[PDB]
Amino acid sequence: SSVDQKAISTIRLLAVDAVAAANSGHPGAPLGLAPAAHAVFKKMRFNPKDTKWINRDRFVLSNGHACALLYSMLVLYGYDLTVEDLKKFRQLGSKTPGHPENTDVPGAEVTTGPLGQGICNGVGIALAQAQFAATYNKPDFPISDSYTYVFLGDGCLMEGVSSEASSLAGHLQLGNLIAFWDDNKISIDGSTEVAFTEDVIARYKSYGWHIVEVSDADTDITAIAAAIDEAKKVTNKPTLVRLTTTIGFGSLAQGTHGVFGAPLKADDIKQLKTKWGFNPEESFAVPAEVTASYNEHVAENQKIQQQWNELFAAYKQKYPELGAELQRRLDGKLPENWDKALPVYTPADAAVATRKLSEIVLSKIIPEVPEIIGGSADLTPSNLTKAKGTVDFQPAATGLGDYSGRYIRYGVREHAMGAIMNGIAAFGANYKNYGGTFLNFVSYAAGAVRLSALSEFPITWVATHDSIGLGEDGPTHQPIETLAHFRATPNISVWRPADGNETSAAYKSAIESTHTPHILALTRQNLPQLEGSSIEKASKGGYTLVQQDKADIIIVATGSEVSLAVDALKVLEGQGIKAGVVSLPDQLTFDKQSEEYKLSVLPDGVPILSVEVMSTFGWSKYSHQQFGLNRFGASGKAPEIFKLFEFTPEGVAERAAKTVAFYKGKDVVSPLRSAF
Amino acid sequence: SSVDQKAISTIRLLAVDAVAAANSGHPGAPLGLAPAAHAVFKKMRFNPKDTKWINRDRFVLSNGHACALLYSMLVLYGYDLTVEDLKKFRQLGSKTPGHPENTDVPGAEVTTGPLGQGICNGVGIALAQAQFAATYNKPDFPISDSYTYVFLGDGCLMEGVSSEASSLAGHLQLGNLIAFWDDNKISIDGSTEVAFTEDVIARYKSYGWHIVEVSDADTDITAIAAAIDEAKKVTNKPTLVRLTTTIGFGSLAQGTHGVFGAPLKADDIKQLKTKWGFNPEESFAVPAEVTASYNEHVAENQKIQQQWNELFAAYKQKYPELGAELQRRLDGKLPENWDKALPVYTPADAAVATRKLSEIVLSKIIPEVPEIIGGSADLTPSNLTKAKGTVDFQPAATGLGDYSGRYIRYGVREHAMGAIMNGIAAFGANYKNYGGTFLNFVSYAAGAVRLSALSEFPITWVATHDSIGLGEDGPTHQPIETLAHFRATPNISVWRPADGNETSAAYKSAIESTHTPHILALTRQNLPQLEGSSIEKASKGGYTLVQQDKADIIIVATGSEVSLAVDALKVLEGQGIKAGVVSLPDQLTFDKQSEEYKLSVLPDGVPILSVEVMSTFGWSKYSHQQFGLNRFGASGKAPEIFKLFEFTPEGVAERAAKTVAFYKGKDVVSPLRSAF
Repeated sequence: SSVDQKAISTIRLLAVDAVAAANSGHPGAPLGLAPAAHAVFKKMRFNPKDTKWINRDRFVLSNGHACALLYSMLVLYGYDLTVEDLKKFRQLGSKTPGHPENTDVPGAEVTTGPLGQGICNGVGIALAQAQFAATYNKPDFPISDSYTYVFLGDGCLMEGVSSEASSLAGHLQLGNLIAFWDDNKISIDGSTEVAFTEDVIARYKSYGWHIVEVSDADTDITAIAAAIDEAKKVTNKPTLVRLTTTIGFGSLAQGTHGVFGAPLKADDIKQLKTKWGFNPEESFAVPAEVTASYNEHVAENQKIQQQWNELFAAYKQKYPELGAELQRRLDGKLPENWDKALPVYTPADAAVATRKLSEIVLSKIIPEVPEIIGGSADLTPSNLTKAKGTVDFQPAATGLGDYSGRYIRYGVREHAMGAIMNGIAAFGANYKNYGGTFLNFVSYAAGAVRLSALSEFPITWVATHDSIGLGEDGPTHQPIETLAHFRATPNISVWRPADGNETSAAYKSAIESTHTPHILALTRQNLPQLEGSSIEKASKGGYTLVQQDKADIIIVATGSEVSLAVDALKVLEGQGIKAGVVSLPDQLTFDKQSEEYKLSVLPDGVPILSVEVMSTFGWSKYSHQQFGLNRFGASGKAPEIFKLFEFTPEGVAERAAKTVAFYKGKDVVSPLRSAF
Repeated sequence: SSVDQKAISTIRLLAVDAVAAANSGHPGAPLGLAPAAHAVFKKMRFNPKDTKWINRDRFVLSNGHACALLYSMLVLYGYDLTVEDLKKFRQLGSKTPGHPENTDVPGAEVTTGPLGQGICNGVGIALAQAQFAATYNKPDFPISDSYTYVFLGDGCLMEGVSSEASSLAGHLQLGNLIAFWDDNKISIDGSTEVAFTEDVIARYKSYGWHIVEVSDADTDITAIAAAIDEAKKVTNKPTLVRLTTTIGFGSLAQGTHGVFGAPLKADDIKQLKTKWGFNPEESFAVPAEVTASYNEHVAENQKIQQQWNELFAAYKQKYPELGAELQRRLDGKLPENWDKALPVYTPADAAVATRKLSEIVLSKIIPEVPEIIGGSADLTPSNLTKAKGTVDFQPAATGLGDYSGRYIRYGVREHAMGAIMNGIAAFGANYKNYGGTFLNFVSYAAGAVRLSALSEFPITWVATHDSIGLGEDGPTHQPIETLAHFRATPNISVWRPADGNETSAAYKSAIESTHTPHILALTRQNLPQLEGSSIEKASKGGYTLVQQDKADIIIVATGSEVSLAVDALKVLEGQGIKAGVVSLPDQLTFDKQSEEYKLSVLPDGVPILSVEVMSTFGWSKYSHQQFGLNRFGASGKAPEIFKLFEFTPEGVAERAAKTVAFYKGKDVVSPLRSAF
């Protein structure tokens, strides 16, 4: 009744006033979605004073431009966000950025705005919840029973990533996912009649979703609440709730593209306030009756969490081992000495492709670290499959797996895999999750990968077939630019291990990570075990593999090119040139080491040549001269392609000799030195 | 009857024998799709001796791994591809690469393999055909009436890019598009029951496609032909033909994932040959009766082209101006002196954002160059809209445009826009087409962008809001890595114009291009017109803006940072430091200039500092020290963000002074010098 209507008006006007203060941002969807936001938050279980309660319901604003709405909800419910923060919407350094960021905004589960991402993140939160519940729940112990609520608009529904994730979520029968479509006939691009005339509901039925339609979502909060109740009864399908709204509801300019993405006029804001019973002379008003009503819901939710804490204590008594495991995960700690399961190799061991070494690592650590789950997309089972002793993550109704399973069959859906991985990480409970594909097609998921970095999520791409070393599939499949792209993105560890020990170091980093996504670039072709490699040294990101105190040159290399550098060293010896070799399996980890450590690897006074069979971009950080591949590849047997491009011991040696000659009579300082 | 069955067996066995010779590749889909390929090619109009006939039907193999099938068709029809080339499938340097490449394979319209791309390319070929026909056809002059036939598999149907393009193609009522789904219950990832249980047909109906189902596509070529006839009657919908096939049909391992992507066993190939009436001891057999039957179809198609040539001659007589325009386009030539329409500016003109300058260029050149069409995705109309005097490309039935229109409303579909642009370019007829979005979300289309480069297509991204200069939308929207990514990709011109004259040079390059895709990185914020800029100098990619014969330092910059460098020069003068300024609007164009020209811009004997407000990757090609932004951005007013990161005249000057001091007493040679 009346306090609910007052709350809705309060939300609407807080959002409009925030946009007005910034003179920037998006008032239309906040106005249109305030009734639904009020109704959904009243059904959600959450604690503003404990944003990490593991059995909270999660909310995701996929239409992230509408974040003045989210911030208004968080303020009204007493999260660590205030009206003073709302006044600083879109202002440098504020807690209310123009699109919501999980690192900066209390109560933002994920970073959204780039369209399509949030709904996929919601799929991942729901996937994680189902896996977590299957792992821990017991009779009389509903440790995990929470829902995932997502708001999304027409823009998200046009982005292909959301189609991928929605097809998969329907297949996975994710009944605790409840998404709400803001059916307002507008996107950033304009009216939907211009480019978006598909039958959305028919499409979602084709994916196996349940549908509820709310024809008057501008006012009918009773029907929105009833739609949630209906969705909760359908336990084997995700639900799409069609919210037919007027964008900018209440504005003089309601129902037009003009209210999508620009501040309202001042006189429009005045008439909004007067017709909803607010003072047109006042901004950022919060009626105390609204606060009281919201506080009551918080207090009830806090009593639910208090009871959950007692359930968890009783669970530890009845299921001591599972309880201790759950506690450890909620504390953010891996199993003690888990890394003793990492395989270790010697130079007497056989050559192995780093793809195969990686799969061996996973097979050893998955049984020991329950919070590891993962999967693959656009990749044959022979290139990655589940660890022996596990099953696929599937609804049991299919007969193909169980929600307790550990390996996700993403289908040919790289981009959704990337965004779903972000949602699994966002769930919490120490999930360390991975996704396998070919390195060249990690690029299909760039939108999500960048968000892994910005969101500080410890996700891992298992990215095989890293180079021309894959051979016959040819230039359509062979990375050139890919490592440069991701190394140039802030906060991405890009491991390119050369051998067995380096591959174990790469996984130690990826699994221990709490704030940095990892990409592991792995080979189709076999590589030798290196003399001088170890987990310890490779864990520094870069290390001296072959030390030469009288070096004429140092060759720095990664991955498959480290063995090439070692072979080139022998050719150079016959030419009277003494070389050292540095292996640089992760540039980010190396960069984070001390200046003195880094200089011990890349000293002053000696020319340094890099060797890596893809783009030379970035390599001047570490080298004076760069031997790389800055053209597309070729379709043939891999050794013949390496020969064609002179990535041979003799070709490296020739360039090393030319490098020595180029610096004769010159003073050479480490590439690590800088003017500023 | 019998020759048709023999042809199908011939196709199947050529494909299997090609895979066998390579001991690599994909026999399953060629076996399953040979009946459909035979039926479709028999309905297609094409000339193996003139692959560029503008009224040919086009074929696209979206499931590009199946290319042994395509190559077999091209060989049998007498394209410039032989059995000897088939024997060299997947061999270094051959005309039969492991995935088809338009640059290397006669009769390959586009480069496919990366899943989802080809169907989107087909949408673009069909879009171009509709626009072309609307522009040129007249009563009794069907200059353009061709169809676009696409084969695609389950993998393509899972990739989100194909959903985007299929939604849009349905909206656009593209009745000359006929796609065929290889419904074989397999993808690269395994059986479709595992991850792909959606109702594909219901989804395609929701997009507005027509459906024809062929339940026995292993044998029923009569029904496949009838499906094509049915599709041609439905002139206002694209058609999806469901081909229910057995992957690997005929193999001992038919209907299993094992035949998807590995060579068959030798004994399996023997039994295939014997049961189809071939000699199991023989490989690469081509029965002369098959050749005769295919030659008859070629001869009929050549008579159709001969009549088309006479129609075109009669068209030139009746419609002299349109006929001459069409001839010019088919000759690959732009209008004479078209570039006189490019806007020119002086330093007395007002400051303008390069986004606005770009839109002004388009508004002036679109009316003068009929082969320019383009559109936008995920971008408000205020940031890009159609040129004044044109209409949107829409089916007239909608009332929202016409097929003669010039501006495509792609919706929020960046990746499909990128792949559709490739298809428009592939159509030919000198189409110079563009697609607008925010630079940060060009990354959503990386799969297609890379293929623009590999395919050598002259497409153009109009990529606004290039940096932290966009301000309040914040780090989710602000590029950091994006230019480095695309500059590191072979064959991409990445223009970052600083002012009006540079923006005109960028368009001169983009429109004149025949083999190189362009990305134009453009500003939200206003920039001054520069003293020293011109179309002539900027057309060199890099040029000396401010020459200083006694320079202590040269500052090289792009885009918004050129004006910053000029302001820093004045600060430095007060510190007793003399600087020159270089503007580097396109690194690729610059790299292609003569060594002497490049050294005149970046000489020996002077320290060089780069300034660009994003990643420093690549910049060591042109500079000794680099001032960039290697962290994510911020949400606030843009000038405050620049100040925060010290991209100010004083901050640049400080780093320039430190650079001068760092090189005191050192011998400095141009960054352009190399040891090899």
